[PDB]
Order: sequence, then C-alpha cells, then structure tokens
Amino acid sequence: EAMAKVEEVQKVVKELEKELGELDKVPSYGDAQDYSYQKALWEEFLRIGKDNMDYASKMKADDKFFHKVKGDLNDFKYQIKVENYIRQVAELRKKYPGDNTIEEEYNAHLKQDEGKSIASQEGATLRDYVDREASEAMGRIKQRVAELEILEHH
Ligand SMILES: [Cl-]
Ligand SMILES: [Cl-]
Repeated sequence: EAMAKVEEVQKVVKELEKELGELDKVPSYGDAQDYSYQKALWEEFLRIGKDNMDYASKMKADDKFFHKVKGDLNDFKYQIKVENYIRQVAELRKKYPGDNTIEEEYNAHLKQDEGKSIASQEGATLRDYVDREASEAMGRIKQRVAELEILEHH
C-alpha cells in the first residue's frame, strides 16, 4: 500500500539511470559558443538530478519532501530529452552545415537561451514544451535529414 509507493520511485530512478545511459551514447556538442548556455544548463540539471535520485534511494515513504523530490525526478527526464535533442541537432548541423530548415527549426524551437529556456519551467509546463514544441521540431528536422541523406546519396 505504501511499499508500492517507494518502489514506484526506485523505478523512476532506474528509468532515469537507463535514460542517462543512452544519453551517454549520444555525442556531446562540445564547447562551441552556440551551446555554451545549454552546456552549463545541462550541467546544473545533471548535478541537481543526480542528487535527487541519490536521495530518492535513501528516501523513505514518509518523507516530507517525498513529493518534491519526485516531481524533480519527472522534470529531470524532460531535461534529459532536451540535452539529447540538442546533442543530436549539433551533430546534424555539422553533417549538414548551412541547411536552412535545420538551423531554423533549431533556433525557433530547441535552442536554449536566457529567457527562452526550460530553466524556468517545471511540471506540466515543462513536459508540454518537450513533448510538443520540442519533439515536433525534432521530428521535422529528422524529415529534412532523411531527405538530405537520400539526396546526398543521389
Ligand atoms: Cl526553449
Ligand atoms: Cl514545434
């Protein structure tokens, strides 16, 4: 009844462990100035997220901040996706430099900057932008690349 509650957490942690594992396979964008903001932003979410999941392990069902720590785990997942999407576009932009569509979708919907970033977002607002605006643009970018890979390979 309450044990089902804590395991519910250990799992979310483990899901995050798997997620970070896959993020690790995706190349990092590096130190380019274009990603300097996302880089430091991700660095913070990483430091903050790792702490939260370490706690969610040594955390017991009756914690006052049980809910707070949980919500944070949920936001982390979406922060992981963003870092992931951006690592992918960085890679794509280098493979298909100049291509307008990629640069445009990125700048309009994914690029993180002071003001327009998920640094100020949490909960439903956060998942909304990620599952919608960000994922949509990622999909369109991928259609571009597909065509590009097809055109490249005349
Ligand atoms: Cl954004
Ligand atoms: Cl979008």
